[PDB]
Amino acid sequence: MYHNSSQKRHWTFSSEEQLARLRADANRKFRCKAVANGDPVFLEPHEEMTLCKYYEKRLLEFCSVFKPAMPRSVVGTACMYFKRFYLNNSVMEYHPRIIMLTCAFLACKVDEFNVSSPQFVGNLRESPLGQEKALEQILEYELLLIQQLNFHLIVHNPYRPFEGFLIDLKTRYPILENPEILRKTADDFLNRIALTDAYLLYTPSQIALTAILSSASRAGITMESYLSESLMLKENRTCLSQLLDIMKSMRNLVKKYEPPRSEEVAVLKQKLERCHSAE
Amino acid sequence: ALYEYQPLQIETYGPHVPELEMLGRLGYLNHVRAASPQDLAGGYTSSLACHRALQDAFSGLFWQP
Amino acid sequence: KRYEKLDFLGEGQFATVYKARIVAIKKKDGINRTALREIKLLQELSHPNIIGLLDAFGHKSNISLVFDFMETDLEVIIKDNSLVLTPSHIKAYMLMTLQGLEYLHQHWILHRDLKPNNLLLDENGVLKLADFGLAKSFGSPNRAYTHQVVTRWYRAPELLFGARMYGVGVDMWAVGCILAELLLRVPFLPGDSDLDQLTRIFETLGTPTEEQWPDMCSLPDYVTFKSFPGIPLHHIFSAAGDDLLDLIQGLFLFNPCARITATQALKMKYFSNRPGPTPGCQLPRP
Ligand SMILES: Nc1ncnc2c1ncn2[C@@H]1O[C@H](COP(=O)(O)OP(=O)(O)OP(O)(O)=S)[C@@H](O)[C@H]1O
Ligand SMILES: [Mg+2]
Repeated sequence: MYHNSSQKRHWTFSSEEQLARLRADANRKFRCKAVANGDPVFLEPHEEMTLCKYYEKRLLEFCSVFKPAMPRSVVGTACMYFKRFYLNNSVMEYHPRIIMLTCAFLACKVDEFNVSSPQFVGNLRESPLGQEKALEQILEYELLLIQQLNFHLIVHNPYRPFEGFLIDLKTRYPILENPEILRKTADDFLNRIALTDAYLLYTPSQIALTAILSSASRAGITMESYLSESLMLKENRTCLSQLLDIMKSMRNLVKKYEPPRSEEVAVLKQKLERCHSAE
Repeated sequence: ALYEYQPLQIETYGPHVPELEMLGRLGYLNHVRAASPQDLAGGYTSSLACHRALQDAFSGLFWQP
Repeated sequence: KRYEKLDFLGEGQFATVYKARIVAIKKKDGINRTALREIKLLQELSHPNIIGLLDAFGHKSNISLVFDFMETDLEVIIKDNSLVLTPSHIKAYMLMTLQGLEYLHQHWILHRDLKPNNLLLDENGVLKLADFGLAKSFGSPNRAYTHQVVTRWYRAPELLFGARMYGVGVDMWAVGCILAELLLRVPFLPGDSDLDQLTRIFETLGTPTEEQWPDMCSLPDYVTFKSFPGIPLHHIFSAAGDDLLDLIQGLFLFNPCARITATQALKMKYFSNRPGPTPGCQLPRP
């Protein structure tokens, strides 16, 4: 359960500043290791962030076409693993191409989506030799990924809280005559929220409720009474105010998200390839 | 030194979830998939899925890091 | 590493256990799924009656798990003829087991491997559920489970009939078996096959009708048996009081929905009745 989970205790952070601090620390530590081992060869933390966004999109596309079909929980777990790993690690030390596949592999194991290694590597778009090489790399990085997750493998996704909120709305909020009409758009918003750092900053229930209320507002439907009376937030004014502030901050996170750009991504990929081949 | 029952008191940091036995009376089960007879034979009821969904919806809703 | 290998505790199916310093360390497909399952579930649980995972680490695919050192287990206590199991001792063991199960089920996890050798006892008499290699979350409609879980002697009739979707009953039935094993000091239903297990269950408790199990015939592996009358419970458990008989009956109800849950069992008169459960420091030490 989330309320006493390892995700809440160790992997839900206070602000975007803390995440930026962790990523900057990882980049600085790798730079120090490289300097003490042996310049424009180093990637800047914002460049690392752009590469991480690009490879999270690649992980999404990999899971979309995966056969047998991946359940959404596995995809969310893999994306969470990717984000958590690159909170404390540099893409210059471990290539995100291998790391995203390792995250998918571990997520398949953790969420009990039983697939064998040959069918996992058959989904990779490569010649056979490439598939065996990728499998060997994934096997080598599985333990490292588990270590860098601090052995915290259970990930709580917003999908079940979303379904629970839909049930509760259908049961106790008759003003919204058919809550199913809120589904599609809400799901869209969920996906957008998945592209930001909100998964490291807010609870799954908060993310799901924010998506639902954003869908309702987009449809011109006002639902503050659901929070006020149905969720009993009239007995605690500061609770309702804080929940509204959390939702507004999450919406602002979605608003200020900037997708990676193709030319910049190509330049940064060349830089990353140079950095890995030079080491 | 006799034993008296005491319910588990785990803070959920969220709205109250209705009890499992009350879900059908309160009308929640009208919006969840009915359990097949094969499901019921093994002890699986739609109340379990509804209760888990509601618990996950309300868990940690009012919690701030 | 930080831990020093003190003594060799024993081998096992999936791993090798050593006593260290005082903890216990358990050593193309990648990391073994059983160890991953144990890690992922034990990291999210914290209860006095569930084995604690203090640390984990490893190299390559090999991984070590660090647990609280457990002096013995319930099977050793049961098989120790020199140990006398009083009603208070049985009540204490049952209480700790049910408290751990109540927590686990409250977190929507089924143990699916309950048996005396998986209930460990420490130096202070605290009982802990262990061996979570088969444990799995439940309550999701769109997830399919396997019926070949739980050791056959402790397997519920619904699993033996092939149920793919089930709930807490598969644990609670096993609990009943354990209780029977505590009262008779021998396995209650020692079947050598699934058919033989079902035959023993029905010859002991009676062949269930559709009145006692409304949808029983719908299970994928359901087969018809002879209508055994069953042995009355007070015949089997002569020394058991009426409250204990009520608890045993509740644990062995054929209908998995009607079968009592951990919380319902904990609230039964037997646990609140005299005598109270033995304190952990006074429990029998083999
Ligand atoms: N925390 C512990 N303290 C002391 N002994 C333990 C502990 N954990 C496991 N063991 C011992 O190790 C034995 C091997 O069983 P486990 O390793 O726990 O599970 P397993 O790897 O599936 O092997 P089996 O088939 O259950 S015997 C147990 O029966 C205990 O004797
Ligand atoms: Mg065992």
